[PDB]
Amino acid sequence: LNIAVMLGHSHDVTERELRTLWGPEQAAGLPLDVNVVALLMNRTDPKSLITHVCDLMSGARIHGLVFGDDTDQEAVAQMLDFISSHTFVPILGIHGGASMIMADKDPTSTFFQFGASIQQQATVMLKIMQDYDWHVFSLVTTIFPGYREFISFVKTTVDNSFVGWDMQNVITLDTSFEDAKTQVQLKKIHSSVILLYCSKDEAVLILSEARSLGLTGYDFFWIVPSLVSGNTELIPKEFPSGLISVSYDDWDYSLEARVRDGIGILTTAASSMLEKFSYIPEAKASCYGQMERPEVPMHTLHPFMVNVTWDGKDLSFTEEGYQVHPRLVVIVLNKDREWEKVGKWENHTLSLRHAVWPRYKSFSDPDDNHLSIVTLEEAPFVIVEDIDPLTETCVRNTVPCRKFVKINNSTNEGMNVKKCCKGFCIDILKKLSRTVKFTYDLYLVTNGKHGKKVNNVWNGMIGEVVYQRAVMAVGSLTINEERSEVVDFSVPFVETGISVMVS
Amino acid sequence: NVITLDTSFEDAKTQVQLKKIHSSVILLYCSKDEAVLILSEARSLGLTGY
Amino acid sequence: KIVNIGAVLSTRKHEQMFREAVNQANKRHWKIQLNATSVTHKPNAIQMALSVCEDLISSQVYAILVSHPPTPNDHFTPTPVSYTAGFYRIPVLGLTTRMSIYSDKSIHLSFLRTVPPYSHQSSVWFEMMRVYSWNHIILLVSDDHEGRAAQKRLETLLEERESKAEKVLQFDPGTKNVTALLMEAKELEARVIILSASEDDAATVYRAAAMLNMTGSGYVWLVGEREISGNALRYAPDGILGLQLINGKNESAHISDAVGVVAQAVHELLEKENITDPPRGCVGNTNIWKTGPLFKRVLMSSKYADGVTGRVEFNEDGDRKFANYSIMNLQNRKLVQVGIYNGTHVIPNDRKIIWPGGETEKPRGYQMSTRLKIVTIHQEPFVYVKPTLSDGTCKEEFTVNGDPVKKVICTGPNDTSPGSPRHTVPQCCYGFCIDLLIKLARTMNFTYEVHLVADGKFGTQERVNNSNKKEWN
Repeated sequence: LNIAVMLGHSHDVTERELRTLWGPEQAAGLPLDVNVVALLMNRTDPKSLITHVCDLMSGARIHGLVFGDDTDQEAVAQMLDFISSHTFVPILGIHGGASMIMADKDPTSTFFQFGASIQQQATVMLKIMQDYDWHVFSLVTTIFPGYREFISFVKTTVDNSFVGWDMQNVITLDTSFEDAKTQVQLKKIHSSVILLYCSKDEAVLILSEARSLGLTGYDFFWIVPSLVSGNTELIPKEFPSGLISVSYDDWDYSLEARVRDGIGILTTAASSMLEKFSYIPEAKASCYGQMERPEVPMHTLHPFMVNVTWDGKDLSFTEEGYQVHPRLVVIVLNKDREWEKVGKWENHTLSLRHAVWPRYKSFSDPDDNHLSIVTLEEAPFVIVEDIDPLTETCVRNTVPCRKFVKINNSTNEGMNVKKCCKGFCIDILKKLSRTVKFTYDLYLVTNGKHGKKVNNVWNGMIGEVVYQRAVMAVGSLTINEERSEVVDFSVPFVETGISVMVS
Repeated sequence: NVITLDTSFEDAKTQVQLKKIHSSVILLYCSKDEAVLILSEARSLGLTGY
Repeated sequence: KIVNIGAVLSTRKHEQMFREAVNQANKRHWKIQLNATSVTHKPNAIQMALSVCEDLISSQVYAILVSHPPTPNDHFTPTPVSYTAGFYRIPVLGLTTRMSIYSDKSIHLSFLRTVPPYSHQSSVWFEMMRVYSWNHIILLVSDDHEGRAAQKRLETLLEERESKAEKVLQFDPGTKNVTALLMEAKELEARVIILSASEDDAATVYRAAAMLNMTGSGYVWLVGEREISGNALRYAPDGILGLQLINGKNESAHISDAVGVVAQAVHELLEKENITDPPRGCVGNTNIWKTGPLFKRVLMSSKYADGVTGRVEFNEDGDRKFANYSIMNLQNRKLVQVGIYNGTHVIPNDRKIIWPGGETEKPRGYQMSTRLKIVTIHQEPFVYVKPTLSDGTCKEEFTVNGDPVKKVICTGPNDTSPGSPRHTVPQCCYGFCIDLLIKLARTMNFTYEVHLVADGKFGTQERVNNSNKKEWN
């Protein structure tokens, strides 16, 4: 019946009044005639919180609190918990301090927030580690709170997995401005793909040493979660390119959408009430009195906040009150230092990626050990399988290879499908990776197979040589004149010629 | 191959080179005062392991 | 120069303690620099901040210091003023509290204590280990932040010296029928139990177990200090090992040591550079200090040798390292001081431990049962399984040379197909392992109690639903 929205100055209440009436025009009306008032300040001061929220208690006993905020003090939202100590009202935390969750909850708390959850943080981290196959880990930490807990999730989610995530143990940057004890630890770094759970100002120091470490090379990788990235609009210098994070950064979501979302969640709680009960839990008498009790005899909304679905989108909760399907934007910096869209998670907890693999191109500025190879399907030099559901996509002998898959013949776009790759040539290349020792990358051909003079214009492997789509071509390539006319050749790999097969 | 500490009091270019060290048994052709600096960094390098 | 210090108290004689401590700080260890401010506890949690903003923050207070309450056990936990400090990351030393939910520096920014939480009591039991030589632990835990943190510091101190606990049990507070868990209990080898809970829970527990007869000789009770309080004092068995943090409740000595810590903290802040000026209004300020973590680092890295309590050095988590501990015993319902600890150095008192069951000798929780549960798998010739007689007994038959075959009763299901009801039947058994274990009987003195597999398979790891959780079959 009574819902209030309290916001800061951005896009304004008139369109939010349209949002409230459109929520009353969209779908499934609360029998309950819901009146919503949105009001505005720019304070985050607790005096305001007291006055305004007790005035919301004054006018017709408002049962819902709506807060998206645009400052940077965090336990402000935990300030609202004291509101839950005094009012016992469901509260939906939307932005700012209401977003940046580290908030461990009372059993008496009533807070449901669209911010980051360390479990789901780590799981989306690890599926990022899944699809781009960085199976060696460096696990470098500090001793802020919850970071022992990050270590716990790392150890446990590795041990629970049949992947064979191949580890170094946790190396623990202990205190600040060690500056040579940091060196004592960080010179023990001996891997390729790197994970920090740190702070802002610590990562400043860490990467300032890391350029001096020579671990800021542009074959390395660095994925750090939201607590260091955070403010996308504030871009500090010493961070190199290509760094990877996950956060709820609004690039696609309006404020008003999530406003109507939380209001609809409140109405679903109202509907679950008037199903399994038949009345309304009326609000408290006032703020200022201590009179008789705090018995929630009307059984407040926590069994009622369990299953809430809107609009084809599941918005339920756990026992901890975290969100089962949040929105989870996956972000990388490019060369202009722009936090840009890369990975999306709106679908059944799965990841949707652009597959732009190497983009780190010396921001901290030449390197050419990435090699481009595109090959053909000839057994048993080459056998290609698809991805098996074997707790991962990494088989003991296969290497993934991106095909282009057509949509139809009228749109010639090809989707980069990772597939499993076997045979002679790949085993040869792995032995080259242990002898020649570089980084090796694989693809597959559509344009003919080997090469054909199309009025002296090549197809196939040979055309991929000529027009420099790839540097290297392996195949079981027959070694012949017009082929030797254009390109150079290794000492012949295996022996062939012309034979005759008969019964 | 030869890794070449070029000039004196580089102190971070020395770091650029000496962090490329990946071995067990080490040879220096240096001076007195240079080896002072080099092993002073080498304790911080963690290459003064026993 | 003008440095303002805030406080929350009960009786105004301790406000006088603050003022004369300010004068002591003017004296002990060079122009004019100090002024005193304090406002007592409220009965309400309603406004709070209005005193804090309008009184202490308006007076540019660097530190507010708060004791418990004039209820000493209530839910009046000094939450909101800490959060008003958390608006501007303002340092507060938790004077008297032990509720370790305040302990996380994430949620509770700068609230460092002179009194340790119950967590370090966990480490005390490790100290007990080194005198009383155990290996096997029973843990009973309240489902708290506190109980789980107790568990975690237990597990870390177990796996820094590789001692390995057997079970951990969980408890919702206020539940009353517990009995299966304590039976649960009586099943195991160890007889050393640690409780971490509230009072009523424990009484609940202490009395309940006494019925479950777990308080006699051969039992155990490692007990936190809230479980050594009032009603918990009335219905536990005597002879339970207990603890006190020494100097637990006279507020004033801790007040004085705190004010002295604050004073040399102020001077060592004045030693530094780019010193910032304190704000007054809450109205018009969302701006954090430049020096919040500098307050923190000065409070962390400081040393205070000659306090009333002695050395006051803080953890990485910022509460007192190496404080003095005492072990007590209610023997004939009177507490007797037994144990003395600087931080780790162990002193028993020469009054002797009446161990709270039988005799004053120190037991062992290593006692077996010799009734060993064995499971067999249907594989000829290593295992033969045949049904019984109509008696339910086993036939008497021969070997090839005619020896009487040793045969074993085995319970298990008939219909060993998946998706079917399974029905417990005793059946006769042959094989190697029978004869092996009877050789082990005549060498080793056990009894042998034999089952079939519930599944009729070996058992490997598979993933159950959500496709990440491994379980052995």
